Amino acid sequence: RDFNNLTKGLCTINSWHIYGKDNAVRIGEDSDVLVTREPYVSCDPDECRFYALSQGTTIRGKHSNGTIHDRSQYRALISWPLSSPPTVYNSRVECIGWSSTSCHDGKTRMSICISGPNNNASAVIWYNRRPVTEINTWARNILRTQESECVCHNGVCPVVFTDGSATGPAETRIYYFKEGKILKWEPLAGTAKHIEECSCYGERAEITCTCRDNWQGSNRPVIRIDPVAMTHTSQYICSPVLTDNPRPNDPTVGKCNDPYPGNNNNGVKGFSYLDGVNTWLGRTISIASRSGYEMLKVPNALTDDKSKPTQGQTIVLNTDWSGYSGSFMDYWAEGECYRACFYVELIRGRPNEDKVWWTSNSIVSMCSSTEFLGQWDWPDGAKIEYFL
Amino acid sequence: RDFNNLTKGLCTINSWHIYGKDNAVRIGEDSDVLVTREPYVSCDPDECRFYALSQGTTIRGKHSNGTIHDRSQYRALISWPLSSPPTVYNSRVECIGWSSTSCHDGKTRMSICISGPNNNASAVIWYNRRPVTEINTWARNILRTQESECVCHNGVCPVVFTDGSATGPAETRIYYFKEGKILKWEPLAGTAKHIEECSCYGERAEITCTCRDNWQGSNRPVIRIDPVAMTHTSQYICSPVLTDNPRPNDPTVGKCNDPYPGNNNNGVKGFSYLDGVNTWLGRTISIASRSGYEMLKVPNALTDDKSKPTQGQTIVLNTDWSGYSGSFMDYWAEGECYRACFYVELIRGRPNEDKVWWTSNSIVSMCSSTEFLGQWDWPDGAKIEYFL
Amino acid sequence: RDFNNLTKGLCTINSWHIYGKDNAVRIGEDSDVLVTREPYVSCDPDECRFYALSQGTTIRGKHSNGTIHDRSQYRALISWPLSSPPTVYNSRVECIGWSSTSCHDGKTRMSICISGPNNNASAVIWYNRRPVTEINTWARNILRTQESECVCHNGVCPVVFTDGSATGPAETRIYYFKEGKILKWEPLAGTAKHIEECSCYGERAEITCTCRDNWQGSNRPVIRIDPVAMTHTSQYICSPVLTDNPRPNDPTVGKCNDPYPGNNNNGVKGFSYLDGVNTWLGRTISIASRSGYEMLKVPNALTDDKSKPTQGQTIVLNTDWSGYSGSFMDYWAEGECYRACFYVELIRGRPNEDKVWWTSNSIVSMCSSTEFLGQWDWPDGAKIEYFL
Amino acid sequence: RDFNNLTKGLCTINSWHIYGKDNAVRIGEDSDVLVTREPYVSCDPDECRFYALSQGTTIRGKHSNGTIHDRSQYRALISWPLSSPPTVYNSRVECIGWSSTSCHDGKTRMSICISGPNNNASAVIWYNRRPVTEINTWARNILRTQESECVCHNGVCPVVFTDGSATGPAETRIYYFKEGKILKWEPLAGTAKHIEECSCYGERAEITCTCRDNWQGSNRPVIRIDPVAMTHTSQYICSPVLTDNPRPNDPTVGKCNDPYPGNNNNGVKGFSYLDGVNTWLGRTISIASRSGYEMLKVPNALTDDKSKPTQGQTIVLNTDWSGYSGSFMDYWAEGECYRACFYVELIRGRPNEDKVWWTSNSIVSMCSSTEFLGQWDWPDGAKIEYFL
Ligand SMILES: *[C@@H]1O[C@H](CO)[C@@H](O[C@@H]2O[C@H](CO)[C@@H](O[C@@H]3O[C@H](CO[C@H]4O[C@H](CO)[C@@H](O)[C@H](O)[C@@H]4O)[C@@H](O)[C@H](O[C@H]4O[C@H](CO)[C@@H](O)[C@H](O)[C@@H]4O[C@H]4O[C@H](CO)[C@@H](O)[C@H](O)[C@@H]4O[C@H]4O[C@H](CO)[C@@H](O)[C@H](O)[C@@H]4O)[C@@H]3O)[C@H](O)[C@H]2NC(C)=O)[C@H](O)[C@H]1NC(C)=O
Ligand SMILES: *[C@@H]1O[C@H](CO)[C@@H](O[C@@H]2O[C@H](CO)[C@@H](O[C@@H]3O[C@H](CO[C@H]4O[C@H](CO)[C@@H](O)[C@H](O)[C@@H]4O)[C@@H](O)[C@H](O[C@H]4O[C@H](CO)[C@@H](O)[C@H](O)[C@@H]4O[C@H]4O[C@H](CO)[C@@H](O)[C@H](O)[C@@H]4O[C@H]4O[C@H](CO)[C@@H](O)[C@H](O)[C@@H]4O)[C@@H]3O)[C@H](O)[C@H]2NC(C)=O)[C@H](O)[C@H]1NC(C)=O
Ligand SMILES: *[C@@H]1O[C@H](CO)[C@@H](O[C@@H]2O[C@H](CO)[C@@H](O[C@@H]3O[C@H](CO[C@H]4O[C@H](CO)[C@@H](O)[C@H](O)[C@@H]4O)[C@@H](O)[C@H](O[C@H]4O[C@H](CO)[C@@H](O)[C@H](O)[C@@H]4O[C@H]4O[C@H](CO)[C@@H](O)[C@H](O)[C@@H]4O[C@H]4O[C@H](CO)[C@@H](O)[C@H](O)[C@@H]4O)[C@@H]3O)[C@H](O)[C@H]2NC(C)=O)[C@H](O)[C@H]1NC(C)=O
Ligand SMILES: *[C@@H]1O[C@H](CO)[C@@H](O[C@@H]2O[C@H](CO)[C@@H](O[C@@H]3O[C@H](CO[C@H]4O[C@H](CO)[C@@H](O)[C@H](O)[C@@H]4O)[C@@H](O)[C@H](O[C@H]4O[C@H](CO)[C@@H](O)[C@H](O)[C@@H]4O[C@H]4O[C@H](CO)[C@@H](O)[C@H](O)[C@@H]4O[C@H]4O[C@H](CO)[C@@H](O)[C@H](O)[C@@H]4O)[C@@H]3O)[C@H](O)[C@H]2NC(C)=O)[C@H](O)[C@H]1NC(C)=O
Ligand SMILES: *[C@@H]1O[C@H](CO)[C@@H](O)[C@H](O)[C@H]1NC(C)=O
Ligand SMILES: *[C@@H]1O[C@H](CO)[C@@H](O)[C@H](O)[C@H]1NC(C)=O
Ligand SMILES: *[C@@H]1O[C@H](CO)[C@@H](O)[C@H](O)[C@H]1NC(C)=O
Ligand SMILES: *[C@@H]1O[C@H](CO)[C@@H](O)[C@H](O)[C@H]1NC(C)=O
Ligand SMILES: *[C@@H]1O[C@H](CO)[C@@H](O)[C@H](O)[C@H]1NC(C)=O
Ligand SMILES: *[C@@H]1O[C@H](CO)[C@@H](O)[C@H](O)[C@H]1NC(C)=O
Ligand SMILES: *[C@@H]1O[C@H](CO)[C@@H](O)[C@H](O)[C@H]1NC(C)=O
Ligand SMILES: *[C@@H]1O[C@H](CO)[C@@H](O)[C@H](O)[C@H]1NC(C)=O
Ligand SMILES: [Ca+2]
Ligand SMILES: [Ca+2]
Ligand SMILES: [Ca+2]
Ligand SMILES: [Ca+2]
Repeated sequence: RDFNNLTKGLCTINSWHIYGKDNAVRIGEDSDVLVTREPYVSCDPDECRFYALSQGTTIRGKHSNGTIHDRSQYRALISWPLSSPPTVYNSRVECIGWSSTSCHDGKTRMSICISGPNNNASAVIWYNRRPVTEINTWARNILRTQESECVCHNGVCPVVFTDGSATGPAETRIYYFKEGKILKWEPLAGTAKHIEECSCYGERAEITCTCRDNWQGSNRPVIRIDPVAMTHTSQYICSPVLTDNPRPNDPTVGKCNDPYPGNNNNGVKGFSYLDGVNTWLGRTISIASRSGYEMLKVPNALTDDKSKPTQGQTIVLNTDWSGYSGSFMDYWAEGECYRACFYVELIRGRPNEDKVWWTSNSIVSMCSSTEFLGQWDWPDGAKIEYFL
Repeated sequence: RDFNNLTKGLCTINSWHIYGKDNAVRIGEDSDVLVTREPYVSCDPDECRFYALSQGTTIRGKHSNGTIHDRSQYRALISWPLSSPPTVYNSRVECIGWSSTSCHDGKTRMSICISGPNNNASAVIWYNRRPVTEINTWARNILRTQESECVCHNGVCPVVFTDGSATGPAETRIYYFKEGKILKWEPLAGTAKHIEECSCYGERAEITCTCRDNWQGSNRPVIRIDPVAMTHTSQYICSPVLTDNPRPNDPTVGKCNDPYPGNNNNGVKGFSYLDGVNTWLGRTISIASRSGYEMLKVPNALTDDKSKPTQGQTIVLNTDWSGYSGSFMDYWAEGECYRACFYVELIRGRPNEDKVWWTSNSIVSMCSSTEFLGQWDWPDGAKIEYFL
Repeated sequence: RDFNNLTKGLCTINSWHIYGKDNAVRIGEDSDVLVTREPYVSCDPDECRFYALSQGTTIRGKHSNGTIHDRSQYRALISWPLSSPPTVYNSRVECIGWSSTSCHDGKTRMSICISGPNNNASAVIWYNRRPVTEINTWARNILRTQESECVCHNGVCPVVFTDGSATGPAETRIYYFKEGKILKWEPLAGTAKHIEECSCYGERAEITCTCRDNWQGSNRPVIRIDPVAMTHTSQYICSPVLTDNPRPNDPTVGKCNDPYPGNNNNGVKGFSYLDGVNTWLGRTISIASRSGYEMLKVPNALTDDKSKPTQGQTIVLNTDWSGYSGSFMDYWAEGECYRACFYVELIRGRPNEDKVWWTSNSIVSMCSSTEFLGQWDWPDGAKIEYFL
Repeated sequence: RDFNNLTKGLCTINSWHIYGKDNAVRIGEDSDVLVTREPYVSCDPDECRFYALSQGTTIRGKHSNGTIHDRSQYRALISWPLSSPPTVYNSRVECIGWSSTSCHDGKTRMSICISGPNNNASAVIWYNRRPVTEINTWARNILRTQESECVCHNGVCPVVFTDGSATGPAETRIYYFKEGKILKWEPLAGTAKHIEECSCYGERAEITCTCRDNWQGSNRPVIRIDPVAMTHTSQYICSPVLTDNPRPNDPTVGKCNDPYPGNNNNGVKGFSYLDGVNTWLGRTISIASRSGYEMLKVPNALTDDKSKPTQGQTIVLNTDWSGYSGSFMDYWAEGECYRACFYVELIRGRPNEDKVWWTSNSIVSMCSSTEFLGQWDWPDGAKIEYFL
């Protein structure tokens, strides 16, 4: 009821615990579950919810055939209660569109959806369930944004957007909203070469986004934002623990201000918590495919170009499929520090499990513990063969 | 919590953005979705909802066979959350009946449903979820009303009703309600020859309804209402951009106070925002069939009998089916002016897609932007062949 | 928030309008609708709801075979929103049992359910969602009650119960509860010979119940209750318009203090509003079967043993099935007088439509209008053949 | 809104009445009902709810094959409204895990779920819908807890946990939480030899848990807790009415401080209300199988090693299956004493009804009456043959 302010620092991440899990495609085999992809989690002052881009069909309906494709008039951003499946009957539509981001500012929620053809797309910014601002395509080639939650600090919420090429120079802007209205915007600055899909968090009045260079880097771009001054910088993560996918095998020395060459024109959405000795990177286990997921503690990963892992945790075993991951935190929990959390998307169907005609996913989420807890692995758990 | 007053004027409509979309018949192929028709949208001070006349069946049930017919004992007015499908489990029944209108007055909602045989029909007016007033048929031939939201101004809400012939002179009355009770009623005055289905909005303490002459005019009737004085007038739209369907091809000169001859005994429910230079008309693209939908900016359309389009926007392409459209606005949004919005009904099944035995629809809604946004088209999206 | 008091008299019933309708068995053919019977309606200060005794199955499930039988461990009293079908997902269970009654007292709701074997049954009285009092069988032969709403007056709510024979003398008691606790109880007094299923209402601090003599009368018993004094009397309705079913054809002269002979050992639950010149009786049209339903205005029906109809209204045509009916009113509506209302149960399945193995129903409800409205008939509307 | 305090004593249990019943597997044959097991009931200050460990599937889906197994990544603790079935659409997830307990403290709810492999498991304690404390396995062999509600007294809520062998010495600890944080913990003391599954209640500021010795006793262990002093003791029940299953036939003399030999390495979760002359024990009727359930009044059962039944009540007949039972009470009901209540789990599927591939259950619950009520039996009621 007054605007939230990033007042705390992160607690110390010594291991991760299960927070939420869906079992969406399992239950989906016999329930009216919606086909989704590009999920994320976001919290209000009184509840946290699971979010995704709907495809406008149930998994078992006939229109599910074809949902490998990313953009269409039948997609929407829906939220549903924590750890329940996206069900036709329990979801709330936030806005109509095929790219999105959302964050609550302490007083109410801002949601952003984008739709259009590839060359004549637009964003409309919803604040308190109503449309307030609308932005049009600047470079006329798939205007897109984060695909996970943004963060606010005393009313100002910055969002990162890219319009242009995913295979060479694009035009990225950082927009600063306050109550749904534009306060200012900046073109990208700093040394990062291409930005796609920022996964962001804040603490001690500073905002950190770990994004994806789709053009040429197996190491990830980092944008750091001042929300009072409204300025930013960008860099790449220095460490040789490369975290994008597909990617080359890990080196001995890394790169802070240039892409690491290896794979070109591809990638995945990912994240990291960067906090000096307390730094944890997440990544796929496969260097070739979106298979498995681990978390790795790599001290000073951002600055030390020779930093190697100190500790780890396996979240999905390499035989199972993962997909996109991103960061969130509940800024309204009691306690002295912010607890780090993340989700991982578990994609099922095409392109890897080609004997079905659909593509859907479930979610697993995790948050930090200061204890050293034992680990388990958290796979989707459906058997594709039941859908035949 | 005190009665709402039309205090503002319209913002400037420079283009339209997606507000809501259902994907109802797509999801309906495998979910418990109700068969509807004659939809509309209406807002409360804290939420906006989607509304329709139910048929009392799921699309995929066996009783769906036969729902081409308009009037029966199994129909009802239902509202459900914005952009969700009308589902057996998520809908709220407002009243029992086969014609309806509804509007919130700032303190609570008035809903009106009509039922009966053709010659012995009646309306009962619900205020705050309870029945308060009841009106009986005056001309004993299908007593009907708006099929979209009415509007109030400091407690008084006028509703337009026609009883009689749809193929020659009928008796139309304007009723003025305050808290569900009748304050006054008037027979139709002015030059309009036949009234059916008013689509209404208000601004600066004046109410505008664009209706359908089913008898003999391809140009539309307009009733303008003073809610303080409780009086009205009627006229036709002057412009040669004819907006009813079926209709003759557009002329060079139009008619302000007489019907334009061409098609007789037929039509569709439609709307317009009439605001001097800021005027936009909506219509089907086909002059013969309810196929496609466009919006056209036609300065001074109401008064200038030679007015031609200045700008446009395509909402449904001509290969797809549309059907009824109507106007709404959220009178309780923050900001200096009222934002114009509309819905379009996308009818599927009989009479055009004769290989199925049912008739249902979905909704698409749009609201104004002052920006010049790019366009996309918004078709229903189901494949009839999956229902065979 | 203080106890409700019957302060008003009835308005003048000049005709009846639709209030609610279910279309339950229609929608039930393809939705998860529960098998019910013995329905009724009851209102709170802020909403009115539909109520019934569940069978513990969906209409289309396999356990529906056998639901002709009245008493079992799988039945429960459920309420759901007005004019929606009893759905597995939208119903609220009030208490577990095979006979019930319920009424709100201004502060909260009292619900009573009975279960057991035929000879060792018991009632438990729930007040504010919790169990408070429990009564055991006195005559050890199906302890039963109203099967519709009771009524309260400044906290005291009387309920009528019969334990014993349905084919000769039973023991009927009137119990007076206040906050779920027993204040007093009385054995039946007056001239009525057998009581089953009271359908009750109140006005001007007096309570009227019209019940069913299952032993030997085609004319109905009437109990009148003083809730301040906590006393009652009973009589039969004087008029020759016999309203039970099965029944003999109507006579010329009737009986005030004795049963009218004709049919023995059978009947149906029914009701009447008894208010001098303003008196309306409801009944089946068939004298042999539960088919059709009409309402008949019969001045002074209670006292004049020669009273004949003055006006009428048909609610279900004789070709369709009806079943039980009962009275309710919304005691918390605005206005000077109480509006009379009623429901009728539309039974489908065994014993009359023997080609299916289940028995279920839907509801139609109606309330008074002072206007003279036109009529329509309101049948269930399912086609049994779709269930084969 | 201030912490609850166990201020009252128990009322006198003279017989038991139905409180809630599910009919879950009956309705499950044609509805989207979840596969559960290990149920229990727990109340808040304004409502009571039904709780269970989900399997992540609908009964009728294909992933139900295999749900005989107890631990996996697809299980979760869900609550749903009283006497409704656990439905995919109506359940709320409390936490992710395969062992659990929960209790409300007057201000909000604490929930505890455990997951992991058998040797590297962990608990995370949720308070007010958020994760607060996390405990790791101490003996590295299935860290488990109560499987029913815990109880609080002025903010402090003790929970009992066992880590280790279920077939010889394990390490049991009593933990005392206040607002989700650990205040203190104790290893087991007293004479009980092995603890599994405590079923607990409190009155007059003292907490009583009746548990299961899985190692070697047909008589049950009892832990009594002081929540102000935070200390406990343990004993076995003295009476020869043995209440575990499988068990030997009842003796003449019993044992207070040693296990009664007979069956080794097996058992079931059960409970008792121990209150001097007012003492009631519940048990399976079969000494060999989980079939039937009765309640038996056995004065001073805890202290008198020769105590025999005085009165009884049959809850499930011996031909039907039962399974786990446990205690609850609504500490926020009006009145002078606490009313005793219990649930019984009715297991259907494998291992006893081997012609299906799944294992699920329904619930029946009962609470005390001071009246002497008649009895009925409350079986699950599904027919397995409909699932073939
Ligand atoms: C009970 O529960 C507890 C809690 O979970 C369990 O304890 C945990 O066990 C985990 C598994 O062993 C363990 O995680 C590992 O931690 C290593 C840290 O160890 C180093 O430091 C510590 C302290 O100094 C020393 O003890 C240790 O000797 C080491 O010095 C990480 O190094 C591990 O990650 C690496 O291995 C895994 C496979 O094990 C890889 O998938 C991962 O990517 C890492 O290795 C690749 O990348 C590095 C960095 O570039 C390369 O050096 C390496 O060669 C690999 O490179 C190839 O592979 C990658 C990916 O395939 C590819 O990109 C690249 O090109 C190459 O092909 C691992 O994270 C936890 O730390 C530990 N937790 C605690 C608190 O103890 C316990 O075991 C459980 N079990 C039981 C039975 O009780
Ligand atoms: C990216 O996004 C942007 C935003 O959408 C796109 O820009 C928009 O593009 C639209 C499509 O071209 C455009 O809409 C048209 O606007 C015309 C206005 O133009 C006139 O004025 C402007 C300014 O003076 C001039 O630039 C221009 O030269 C003109 O002078 C409208 O006239 C258009 O509508 C008419 O055409 C369509 C088909 O294009 C018809 O369906 C429509 O009904 C109109 O034509 C019929 O009716 C008129 C009036 O009676 C007749 O004159 C005409 O002959 C037609 O009559 C027949 O057809 C009807 C219906 O079938 C029938 O009843 C009758 O009997 C006859 O049979 C059209 O609306 C937007 O204005 C423009 N927006 C902006 C801000 O720029 C951009 O293109 C996108 N694309 C890309 C690739 O980036
Ligand atoms: C438009 O809408 C309006 C509003 O609905 C319609 O107007 C209404 O029309 C109704 C149908 O005609 C009408 O209802 C009838 O009212 C009669 C009252 O009439 C008497 O008084 C008035 C005023 O004095 C006079 O005008 C009139 O001439 C009469 O004197 C009732 O008598 C009618 O009920 C009886 O008839 C029906 C069939 O019509 C029976 O089912 C019913 O049970 C009644 O008859 C049986 O019972 C009586 C009493 O014992 C016996 O006398 C009689 O012989 C029958 O007995 C047999 O049948 C029963 C049941 O089967 C059985 O038990 C027994 O043993 C015997 O076998 C009827 O109710 C409304 O009053 C009228 N409303 C108004 C405000 O005008 C209008 O028509 C609509 N239509 C159009 C086309 O516009
Ligand atoms: C209407 O409703 C009312 C209310 O329900 C009904 O009234 C109730 O009826 C119940 C059934 O008869 C009755 O319950 C029984 O109560 C006995 C208490 O009786 C003793 O005390 C009273 C007062 O002094 C005397 O009247 C009476 O004569 C006795 O002295 C219990 O003893 C009964 O339980 C035992 O029997 C059942 C079968 O009936 C067993 O299943 C149960 O486990 C008990 O017996 C076993 O265990 C004991 C203890 O060790 C052994 O002594 C015994 O030999 C059995 O041992 C074998 O079996 C067990 C389990 O199989 C196994 O472990 C062991 O190894 C051995 O193999 C029973 O509980 C209610 O008390 C009564 N209520 C009231 C208020 O009256 C009325 O009937 C209804 N019906 C009608 C038609 O109106
Ligand atoms: C955030 O900071 C502003 C001052 O910068 C203050 O007014 C506001 O109330 C703060 N947030 C909260 C929750 O107090
Ligand atoms: C999906 O669609 C393609 C063509 O659009 C068709 O070949 C394929 O068989 C479809 N899948 C199914 C299961 O029908
Ligand atoms: C509408 O106008 C009346 C006076 O005409 C005023 O009392 C009322 O409060 C106004 N509405 C609002 C929301 O203030
Ligand atoms: C619809 O009903 C008609 C007759 O009422 C019948 O010919 C037709 O086949 C029905 N449709 C279906 C799919 O049964
Ligand atoms: C009902 O009557 C009592 C006095 O008899 C009064 O206290 C109570 O408040 C009355 N009900 C209402 C709603 O005022
Ligand atoms: C209902 O049950 C009876 C025997 O209990 C059986 O004959 C009948 O066929 C059943 N109905 C159906 C449709 O199975
Ligand atoms: C419980 O006891 C404490 C004092 O021991 C008191 O503060 C608290 O308010 C009590 N609970 C209630 C509901 O009053
Ligand atoms: C369950 O799974 C086993 C093997 O995992 C298989 O033999 C069995 O037939 C399955 N049950 C069904 C009904 O498919
Ligand atoms: Ca890349
Ligand atoms: Ca026309
Ligand atoms: Ca009778
Ligand atoms: Ca044992």
